Amino acid sequence: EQTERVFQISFFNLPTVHRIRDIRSEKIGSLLSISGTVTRTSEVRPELYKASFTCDMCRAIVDNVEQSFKYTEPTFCPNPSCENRAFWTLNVTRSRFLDWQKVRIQENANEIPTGSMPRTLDVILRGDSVERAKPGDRCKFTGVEIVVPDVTQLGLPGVKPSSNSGVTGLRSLGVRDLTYKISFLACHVISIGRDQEVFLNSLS
Amino acid sequence: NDDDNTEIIKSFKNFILEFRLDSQFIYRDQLRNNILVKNYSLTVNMEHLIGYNEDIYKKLSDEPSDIIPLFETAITQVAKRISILSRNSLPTFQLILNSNANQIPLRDLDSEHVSKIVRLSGIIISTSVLSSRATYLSIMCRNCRHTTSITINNFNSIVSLPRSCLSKNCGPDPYIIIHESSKFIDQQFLKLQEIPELVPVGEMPRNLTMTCDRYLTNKVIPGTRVTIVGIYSIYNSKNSGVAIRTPYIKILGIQSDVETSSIWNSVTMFTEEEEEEFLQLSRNPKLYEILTNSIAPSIFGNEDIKKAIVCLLMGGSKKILPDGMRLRGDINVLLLGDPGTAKSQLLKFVEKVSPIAVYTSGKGSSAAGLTASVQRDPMTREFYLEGGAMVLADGGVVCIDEFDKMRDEDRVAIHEAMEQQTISIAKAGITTVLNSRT
Amino acid sequence: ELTLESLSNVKANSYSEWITQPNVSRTIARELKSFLLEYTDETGRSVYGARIRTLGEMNSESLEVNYRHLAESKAILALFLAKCPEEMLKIFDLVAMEATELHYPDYARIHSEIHVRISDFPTIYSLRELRESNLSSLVRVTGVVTRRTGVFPQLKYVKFNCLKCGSILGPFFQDSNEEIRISFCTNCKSKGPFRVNGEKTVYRNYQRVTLQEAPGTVPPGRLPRHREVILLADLVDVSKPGEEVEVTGIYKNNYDGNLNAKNGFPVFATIIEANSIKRREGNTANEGEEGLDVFSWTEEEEREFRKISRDRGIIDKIISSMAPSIYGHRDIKTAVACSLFGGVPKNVNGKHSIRGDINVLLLGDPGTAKSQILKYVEKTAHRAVFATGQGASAVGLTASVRKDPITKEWTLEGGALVLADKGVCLIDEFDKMNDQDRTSIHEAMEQQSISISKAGIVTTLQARCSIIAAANPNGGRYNSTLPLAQNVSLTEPILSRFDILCVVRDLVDEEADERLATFVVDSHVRSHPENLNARQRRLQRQRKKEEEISPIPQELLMKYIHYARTKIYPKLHQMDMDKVSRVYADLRRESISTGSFPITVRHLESILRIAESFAKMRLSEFVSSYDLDRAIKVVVDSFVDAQKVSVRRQLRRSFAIYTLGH
Amino acid sequence: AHALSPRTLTAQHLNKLVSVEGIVTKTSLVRPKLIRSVHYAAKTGRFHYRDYTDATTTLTTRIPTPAIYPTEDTEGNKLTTEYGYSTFIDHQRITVQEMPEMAPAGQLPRSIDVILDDDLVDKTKPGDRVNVVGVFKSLGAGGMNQSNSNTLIGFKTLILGN
DNA sequence: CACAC
DNA sequence: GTGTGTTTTTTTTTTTTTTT
Ligand SMILES: Nc1ncnc2c1ncn2[C@@H]1O[C@H](COP(=O)(O)OP(=O)(O)OP(O)(O)=S)[C@@H](O)[C@H]1O
Ligand SMILES: Nc1ncnc2c1ncn2[C@@H]1O[C@H](COP(=O)(O)OP(=O)(O)O)[C@@H](O)[C@H]1O
Ligand SMILES: [Mg+2]
Ligand SMILES: [Mg+2]
Ligand SMILES: [Zn+2]
Ligand SMILES: [Zn+2]
Ligand SMILES: [Zn+2]
Repeated sequence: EQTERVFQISFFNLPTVHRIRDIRSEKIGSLLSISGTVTRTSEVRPELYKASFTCDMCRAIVDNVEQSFKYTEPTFCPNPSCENRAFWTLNVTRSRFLDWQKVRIQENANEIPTGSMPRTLDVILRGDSVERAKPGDRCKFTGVEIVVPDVTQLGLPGVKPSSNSGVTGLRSLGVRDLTYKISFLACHVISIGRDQEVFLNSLS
Repeated sequence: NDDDNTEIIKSFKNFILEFRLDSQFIYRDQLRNNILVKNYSLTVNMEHLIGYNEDIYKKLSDEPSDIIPLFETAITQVAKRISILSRNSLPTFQLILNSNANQIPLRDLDSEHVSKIVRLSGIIISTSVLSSRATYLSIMCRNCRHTTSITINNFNSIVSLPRSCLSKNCGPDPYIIIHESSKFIDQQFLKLQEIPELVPVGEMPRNLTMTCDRYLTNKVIPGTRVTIVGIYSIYNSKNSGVAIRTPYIKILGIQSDVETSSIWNSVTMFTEEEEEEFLQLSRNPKLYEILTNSIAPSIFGNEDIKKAIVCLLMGGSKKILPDGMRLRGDINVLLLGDPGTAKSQLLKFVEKVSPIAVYTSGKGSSAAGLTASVQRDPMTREFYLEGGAMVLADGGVVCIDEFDKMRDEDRVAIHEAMEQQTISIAKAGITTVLNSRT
Repeated sequence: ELTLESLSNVKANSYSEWITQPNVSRTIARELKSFLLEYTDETGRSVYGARIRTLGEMNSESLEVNYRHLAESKAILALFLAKCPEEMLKIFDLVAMEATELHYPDYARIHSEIHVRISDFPTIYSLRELRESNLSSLVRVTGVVTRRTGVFPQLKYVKFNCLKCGSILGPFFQDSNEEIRISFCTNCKSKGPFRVNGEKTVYRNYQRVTLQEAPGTVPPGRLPRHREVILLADLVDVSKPGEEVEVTGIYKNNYDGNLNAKNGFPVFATIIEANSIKRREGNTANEGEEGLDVFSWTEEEEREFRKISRDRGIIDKIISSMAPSIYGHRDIKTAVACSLFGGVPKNVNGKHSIRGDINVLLLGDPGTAKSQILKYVEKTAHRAVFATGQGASAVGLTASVRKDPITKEWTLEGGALVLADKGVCLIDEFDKMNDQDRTSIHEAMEQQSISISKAGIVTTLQARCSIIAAANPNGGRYNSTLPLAQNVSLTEPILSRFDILCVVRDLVDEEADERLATFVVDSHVRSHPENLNARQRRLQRQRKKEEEISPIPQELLMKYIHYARTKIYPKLHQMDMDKVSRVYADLRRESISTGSFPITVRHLESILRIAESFAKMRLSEFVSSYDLDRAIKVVVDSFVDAQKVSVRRQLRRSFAIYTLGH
Repeated sequence: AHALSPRTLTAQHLNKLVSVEGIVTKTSLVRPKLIRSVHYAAKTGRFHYRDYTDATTTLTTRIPTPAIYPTEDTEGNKLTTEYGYSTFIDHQRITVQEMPEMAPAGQLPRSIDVILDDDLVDKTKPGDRVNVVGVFKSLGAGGMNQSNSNTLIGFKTLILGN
């Protein structure tokens, strides 16, 4: 029952702590320590991490398929006898999954200028960092500021693109444009807002 | 398949032409009489078919949806043989079945029984308007103008336009309906509710959709208790799991007890024997006492109350003057007194005995739910009126228990209708004055 | 030829692939056959052989196999089941079908297949603690039913027919999670439209229930989570909407484009395939019990019920065991037992219907364990629904209509009395809610029906409830010198429905105080948490503590109550109408003359109802003379205690001629 | 027997001229529609007309026209749509329901859709009692298009008022 | 339906 | 050349329900 151990590196205690107002897209692909008040949290769902597909004929197994924001699947069968460019059956048992949650944070009350609406943001939590930031608790997140394109424009087997500057011209796009949305991906979060023998052992 | 179809058709034709109990060809005579009054239908009793030949009944019960159209074709051929001198344009007849099989409870209908014959009971709660299903369909080829005809069985298997020209390619959809030459029949959608005495404990009643056809359309009205013998069929509605299928019933027989739409279509559906029995009963000098004793026998005493109930159930005679205003013929009776005097029992008995009767609770009653409710159509986004409780009792009686628990804004809404026998609604752009002679 | 130890040391990398090995499959089949035929408990009988007997007899098609039994003997089978249930469900179902064939030859006619409902799963979860590691494995989550679709027939063996060339496709097994995919046709590689064959196709029942995190287990101030469970054939329509239940099943997942589009990640949506169900609504204080049905009684249990029924004095022992933790108040205990067993609802020719449920009202000073009595009743009865004071509105008691958020139409959902149908409804602080809410239950407690005529929805529900209410006398204290109506705020019609009315007075008597305080302290010491493995040792300690106070075990008393309610229909053939008629006439005579208690025909029917309950609690199918005299004495005593003390002595003197013998 | 009411208008009267009495309840907005488009070719000085037919316009069934103005002649000549010379007709769609007073006990009034065209538009308003004489025509596909093979939806039925 | 992907 | 994809809507107005 060998189980490939994936690891989740948790960075914390960065020299600087930004905020929603301090968000700048030029910091994409970098580590920050955003602190904000949690207002809304999603559920704990399993998200595909390392896909493991099987081609419909000749049964060749494609494993360790990297997954982007889309539902990407392998496009070529490694066995040069299988005609498969879009037809596969994902081996649900063999594929790797991650516990995943989408939390919603907003600007802290003290950081709000008078009259201005407090600004919100969406953060992605994975692994043990899930369910550690309940709504109402101001938490000091930390991780990477990423951007999610609109996967509807990217093209999906089940959905279609739906209808202020969008870029276009990709091979996979064709004629439609692509829009982007800033999000955070946290590797660590901290909120900043029984037998006798058990108590003795848990006591210094 | 054609040979088997011909075999079954000929067997059914022989059954029709030969079946008889004692010197009277019952089905031949019934078919002739139905043709005489332009009633192109036939009520076939199940025990008769079973007794004639068990093999035919087994073949019918195995795949009714395919056997029945052949039976209808045989009926049409028999009608042509024994109602028109050889050497047309006669519509295909509609089959009606009557059985005595065990009535399966409505909630007992399950993944099995699909495409079988099912007998059950219920109460009608909704009767949609009559739509039209095509039987003869004249069709025209789009490019090469090759006109043909299609015959539709209306028995869905589990049909579309042909996907080829059939005699240049003309496209994969080369056919258009010729409306002025096609033939159509009426179809009605009913919604049945399971019997309240048969619901599970702590369970809301289960609804079920079904479809009438032709001579079975407009046979009953909502609020009536009926029994249906039909086919438990399946259709896929595109409106939330995977491979889910909507169940329903295709009707093949109705057995009501409160007659057809209206009060026997506002006319006498009374056979001669029962009419003569009614006349004989009317000549009884002690008929008043017999009726009084027949009102709530389990309730001791209360003779004057029983006589007043008899008067109410009879009611006066409606008068319509030439000048325009009318005089109602209903009686309004209130029963006050100490609790535990079987007043609620009397109202329940009245609701039980009255041909048209709606029993309502005082607290569980709203003005919009008693006469008419303005509701927005989910699909068409349009407002429409849905009849209230007292409207369903039109031409009958409403037994309102806990009359002291009328909401003062709800009690007043009945003042017009209990006297004028009319309901005026001016809501959501709808201005109507319906009749409620209750 | 593989051993159980050979099952223990896995060879294939994944457990499911290990199970797919044919020799492993045959070995597991034979081992499960042996486990079914030979599993023996402490009493020595083979449980599963009798289970197959019952499965055949009632044609249940479902074999409820406890997880604990399979864990204790041949444990690696239970470990595999908790890890890879998907294939062994099929294999164990086939083995159960073969065993049924052994007991019941050619059982395949009645049921082609058999299912298995695994019970008592150890790892209980919640809709907040689920993680991806639980995929393709059994869980025992707990939740409240929120939505429940209809019983849809669903494709089992789809046999498509090719449109281009072919005419038959293989009977693919519909997963019931994702739509069946055909891809390139087998007859020809070209792709085209497909549709099923109506000749050879079979269907299974399908229901789409939605469990939500229970309000009890949700941390306060936090939103509750929800997950969806599919009920397959033979499992549909088992839990009503709004019911709190425990579901054991597989935690599967599938892909949908909508979720990926909404969240922007290749995330799947989880889903639960039901395997067994236990309703836990109304028995949240009944933990420590085994089996999916607590009120379920075995054949030996029914035999024990019959044996103890023939015992004389069983009525008194049952009465004393109503409130073992509550000292004294024997009349209240008797009334509670009568309402619990209840009478037979008469229905004359389908025209006249007679209520067969007993409604009891307890008026008494605070701190008299009336609330504790109601809590015991809620924990005790088969179907119990508890509501308190203003915390229950008029519509929430019986029924309410609402516009459907998804389909946009009015639909009716039952209230408290609907969920308590053919059960019991308890009303704490019956004097403290709104009178307009209190009047909404007249039809419910007398006609045993709920009529709704609102928003174009007109119907008549049925609520065969047994109303038990608790109130507080005016000013918080009961003035015995005054008539009962003056000590209450309620009217006659609400007083009339209640068959039995018990008045509790808080006096100061040194002997009574001594005994009550001693009993309470003894119970509290007995109730102290600090007061051959751990399980049966704990059970023995609990039985030791119970036998001090309970003449009959409560876990057996509740089964006996359920059995008597569902299988005893006593008849009143052996009785004397003269005594009952005279008693009713005298009751009305003393009520009209210097009296305020309403004595109506409902009250006369109450005597027969209480006699029927007395016959029920002895499992008697005919109301004996003792069952009638006891009911008459109870009724006359309840009437007398409802009168002022000034005329109470004279009324008791008049009534003494009717309670002869006791 | 052709003097009927919306309740009694059974399917047997399709393609038959009937007279129905009722109350006007809903009236759609007056909307003109094309029946004939006129185009001018500014390379030959010629006028080309194209007649447009619809199931709701002509009684006899004909191939529906895609309602596209031909901007080019057959001989590669650009055509300009000549409004004013093209032909449009006023169209309306009203709802006629039976009398509430002859509505049978326990039933609400039923309604049918009528298509007034050309002169008949705006000749009636909601709340008016009326008797219309016209053809009981049927429209729609009623499924039968592989979109609804087993689904039991019927056909669109209405009256072309004369 | 039909023009654009 | 075979087969798609739109256009495509949740307002205002009733009715109910809990608080107020
Ligand atoms: N004269 C009578 N004969 C027979 N049964 C009677 C008589 N009077 C009362 N009853 C019984 O007493 C009970 C009365 O219950 P209900 O009819 O529901 O209440 P009610 O008499 O209408 O008065 P309410 O509704 O409380 S104001 C029923 O069980 C009747 O059978
Ligand atoms: N007869 C009794 N025997 C044992 N305990 C009692 C008795 N009467 C009252 N109590 C105790 O009093 C406490 C409170 O009673 P409570 O349910 O508030 O009475 P009430 O419902 O009349 O207000 C309970 O914990 C119960 O144990
Ligand atoms: Mg009553
Ligand atoms: Mg209390
Ligand atoms: Zn391959
Ligand atoms: Zn052609
Ligand atoms: Zn093929």
